[PDB]
Amino acid sequence: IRNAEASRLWASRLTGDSLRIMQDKDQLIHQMQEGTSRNLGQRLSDLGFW
Amino acid sequence: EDKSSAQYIDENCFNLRSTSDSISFFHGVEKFDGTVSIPETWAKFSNDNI
Amino acid sequence: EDKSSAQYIDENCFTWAKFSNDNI
Amino acid sequence: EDKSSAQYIDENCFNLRSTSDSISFFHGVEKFDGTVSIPETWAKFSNDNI
Amino acid sequence: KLQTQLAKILQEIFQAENTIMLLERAIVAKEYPLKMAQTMLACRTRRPNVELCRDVPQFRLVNEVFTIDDTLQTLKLRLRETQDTLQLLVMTKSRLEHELA
Amino acid sequence: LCRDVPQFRLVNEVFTIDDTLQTLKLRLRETQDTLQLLVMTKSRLEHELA
Amino acid sequence: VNEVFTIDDTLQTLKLRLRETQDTLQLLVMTKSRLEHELAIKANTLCIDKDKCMSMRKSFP
Amino acid sequence: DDTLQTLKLRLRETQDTLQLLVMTKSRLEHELA
Repeated sequence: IRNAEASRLWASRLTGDSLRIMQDKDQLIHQMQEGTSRNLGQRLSDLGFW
Repeated sequence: EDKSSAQYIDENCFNLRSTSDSISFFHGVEKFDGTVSIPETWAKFSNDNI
Repeated sequence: EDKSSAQYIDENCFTWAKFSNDNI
Repeated sequence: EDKSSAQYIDENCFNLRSTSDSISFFHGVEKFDGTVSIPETWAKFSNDNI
Repeated sequence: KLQTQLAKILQEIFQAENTIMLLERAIVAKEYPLKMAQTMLACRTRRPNVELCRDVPQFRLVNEVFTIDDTLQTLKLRLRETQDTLQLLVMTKSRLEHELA
Repeated sequence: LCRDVPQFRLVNEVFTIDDTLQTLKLRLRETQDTLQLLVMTKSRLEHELA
Repeated sequence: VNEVFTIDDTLQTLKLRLRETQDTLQLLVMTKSRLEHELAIKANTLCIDKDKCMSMRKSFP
Repeated sequence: DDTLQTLKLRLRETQDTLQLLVMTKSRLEHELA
């Protein structure tokens, strides 16, 4: 009984960990993507000025 | 003329919508010393011309 | 049908490959 | 009845065709050294009984 | 009691399979975004002359490459742990069912 | 204890299969840089075309 | 024969309970891992609470 | 190449034949005694 229950808790907590990591770090990826796009836009504007 | 070439290059790169043509796994591109200057120097060359 | 219509348009007037690869 | 159990849980593997639900990861079991005896040994035990 | 435990083991093993398929589709999802920085860098490195510029988009693209590689390696790490958990659960299943018999 | 030809035969064939898969994935893990080299070549040739 | 097998079956049952014991030991490894995992949070909370409590009791004339 | 796998198969076969031979020796000695 104790074998079974310990294994179940182990697996469940590990799954929760994995889901949280993947979700949040995907959000980070797209955020910095947006930053890159904005910076490229301002650079283009300056070039047109010149 | 050189800076117009530059603007067109930057345009078809930032304004390029992905998933379409440039989906090759480029690698080894994490190193490039092609840039010889710092934008302030470029600006002062332009001012010198003026 | 898309490809055949494009070919006919080209004949009369005178990446998609990646999408076809995914279809395959 | 020993060999009755033998034949039963043997036939439910050869006749059991590969595609099933028990397909799930294990570890390498090359170290398994359970067995102790020989064919001639089963033969001779049977001869002893008869 | 033991039969009840067997049933819930079955539930948990296919739950672990669901976790593995989540991880693999995460791999597939993260495969594509690696294209962003590498392709932009590859096409940008080519300029005729001196106007080559060291600037914030370039720094951010380097950060893109670094972060995305970190993403892939962490995710394949999670892959190893999920397979280990599944095989442990399966051996537990096997033992429990044999003493059931 | 099923000690006959199957146990050893299966024990061997599973090894054979995994050793097999080793070189089979070796081929593909080389096919990647096989792709990369032609990637560099095509990038070059289009640039000299320009 | 009968005694020969009576030796063998006892030996394999002892091997089985040995595998049992190793399983229990790795269970204990997992449990102590959990305990030491949570001990860090325990220590952090305790030290932070102690530091701030000392500060606020000593200070604010 | 394939000689590798054939040699390993001969290795395992020789092993198995050796356990067969040694235990048959022990058994035949049992009935001998």
